Amino acid sequence: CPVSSYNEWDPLEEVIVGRAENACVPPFTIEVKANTYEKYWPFYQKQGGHYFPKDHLKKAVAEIEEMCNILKTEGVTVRRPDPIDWSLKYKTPDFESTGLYSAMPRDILIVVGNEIIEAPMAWRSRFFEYRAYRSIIKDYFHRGAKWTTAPKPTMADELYNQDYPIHSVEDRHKLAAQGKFVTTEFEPCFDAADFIRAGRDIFAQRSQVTNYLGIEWMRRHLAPDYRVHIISFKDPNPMHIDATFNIIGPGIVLSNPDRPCHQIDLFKKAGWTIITPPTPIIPDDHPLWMSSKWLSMNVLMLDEKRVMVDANEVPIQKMFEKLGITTIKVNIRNANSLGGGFHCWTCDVRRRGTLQSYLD
Amino acid sequence: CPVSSYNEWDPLEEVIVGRAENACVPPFTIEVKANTYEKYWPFYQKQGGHYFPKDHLKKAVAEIEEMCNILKTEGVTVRRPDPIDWSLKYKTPDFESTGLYSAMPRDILIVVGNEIIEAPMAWRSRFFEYRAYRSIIKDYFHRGAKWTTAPKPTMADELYNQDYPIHSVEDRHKLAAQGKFVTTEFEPCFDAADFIRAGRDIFAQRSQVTNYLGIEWMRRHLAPDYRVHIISFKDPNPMHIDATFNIIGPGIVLSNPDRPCHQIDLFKKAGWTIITPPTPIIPDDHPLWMSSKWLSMNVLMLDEKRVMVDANEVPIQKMFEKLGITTIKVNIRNANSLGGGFHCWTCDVRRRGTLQSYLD
Repeated sequence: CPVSSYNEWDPLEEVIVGRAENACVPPFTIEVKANTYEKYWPFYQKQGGHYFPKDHLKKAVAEIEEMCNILKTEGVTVRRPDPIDWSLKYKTPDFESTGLYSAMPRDILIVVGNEIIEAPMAWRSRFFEYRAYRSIIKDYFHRGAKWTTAPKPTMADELYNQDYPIHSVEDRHKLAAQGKFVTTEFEPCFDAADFIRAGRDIFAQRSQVTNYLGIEWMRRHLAPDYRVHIISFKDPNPMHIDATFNIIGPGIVLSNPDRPCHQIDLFKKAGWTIITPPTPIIPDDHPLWMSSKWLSMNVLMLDEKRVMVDANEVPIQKMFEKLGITTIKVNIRNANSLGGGFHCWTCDVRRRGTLQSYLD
Repeated sequence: CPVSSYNEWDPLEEVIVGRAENACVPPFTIEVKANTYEKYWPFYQKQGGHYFPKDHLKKAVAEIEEMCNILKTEGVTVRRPDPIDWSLKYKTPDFESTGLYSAMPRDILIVVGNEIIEAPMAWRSRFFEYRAYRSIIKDYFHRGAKWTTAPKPTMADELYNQDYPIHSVEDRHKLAAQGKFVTTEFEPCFDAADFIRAGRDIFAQRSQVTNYLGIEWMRRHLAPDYRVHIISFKDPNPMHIDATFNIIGPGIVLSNPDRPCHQIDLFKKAGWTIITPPTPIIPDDHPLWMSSKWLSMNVLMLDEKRVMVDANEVPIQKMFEKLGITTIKVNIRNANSLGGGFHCWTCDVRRRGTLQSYLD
């Protein structure tokens, strides 16, 4: 029973850590643009289809290797996806594209109990990302784990709001206020990272890459044992929930001050402790091609009292320390450029614990 | 400027490919025994001084001729050593012996920049192996290349640990752990194949045929432009590094799973990608008189994306293919019996590129 994980904090025993190797800049299509900050559009326009800067990838490789050494030191078993050249151009009957990477296992795999679920994805450049994780998954399957792949979308034009006001306008907030994004409800689609676990309750966010159809597929697939709840925040470009509402312990959650939750009262009434982290200190000159500066709260809990946090983010380190949480500082400043922190770069396969309810 | 090569992967333009003709079984002396698997001792004991099985040499000749046709097809200029009868018994003031062959140019010649260096060797049966390559080297010399022959050893008894526990014992590992092998530090000796190039950094291994004196001679001879680093692996019978740690691209290396590198962290910290190839599928009944089954990772790179790999080794072919490397499959199953794969059977004379650093 290699696979077994019901939440984000029980004692970690096995984890999959991503890879920065052969990462490619995704072609600049509507869904990519909806996620990209104005500042990087020229980069995407010129670099699409080519590898991310190799000198930059080399630094990320080193940072992640070190992170892996630390995990092993802390007694965690680490598995890595297979090395693949993401520059290969593939073609389905609906579209043609080059790949992205297998850096973020949290984007594609989620473990609920004894079951590993491969998310469908919503980006064309991520259609074949599952290929990097098959060796690992088959091994767990041969050893008893349940294996599920949610319905792979066609990703035909009908899935995208080709006329979304990505070009800056901010009324993204308005459509966003209406649950209206760059992805339509044409077919189910989602990234596993828009879901965050808390035992019997899983919380999901309708985002640029996760639609209501996708969430309903999860809700219907996991019921009656798990309840999937939809929550929202003040955020014009949502893509993943772990840098917005990261649950770090039974009844304790980190809420991004810039992205308040519309349903925060549900948690307050539940007696949950809402902690608002201090702002990131990451320099504005450091390239964050795929995310915001908020990767600092994208922490990974080795257990209730041990957190893997960024070596450079001192303010948030102090915060955990005043709460009695031992900080394991690792530097992943360059790996951050690919779009993720510790929670995104990993997928907890096994945590020592049982299924419980923390919402009462 | 016919000669010019700084690493193992830049676009190949000229290469020397060995010959299987008149190859002779070396006399069974201490240094030969230290390299021979128990399974072949009777062969060496009875065949020493005579030609390797002629019906077997004929198959190797054919395989190598084909390999040469492919190289020419791929636009590589191929040179071959001169045909020599290796059965001639020679006598120096220190010893008497019959020769071996000129099948492995990688064993005796290494190109660093515009300079071709003839290694000294450490086996008595290989004392006069350079004679087969003189016509080629003088031509390059007349055309501007630098030519260097490292100090030829006396190969007197003092160079060999006459009481080495070759007779099986495995504590070879222990002496090996102490950098202690069948060759003493009596005088400089080495095979060029214990060195593998990566621009400004060359890595060497102290092995059964390459001592610290030999490595220091290289380090001192190439400084300050090149840095020669010594690395070690878990290996009781080392002889050459290219089937243990074969560097295939800038920052990418194939590490033999059976022979882990003690200094792997130096490379991990450098952001290098360490790939571990799958096991060879070569039958245990096929005679490998001079090596292990690991000849499968002894690949030759025509360039960063083109590799010449064994036609029979499908698993490793698949591996390169998933990495986006075009596989040029050639069958050299019989040539393998003489002791080498593609990297051993060749010596890259000219690769299109410049001197660079890949270790940062």
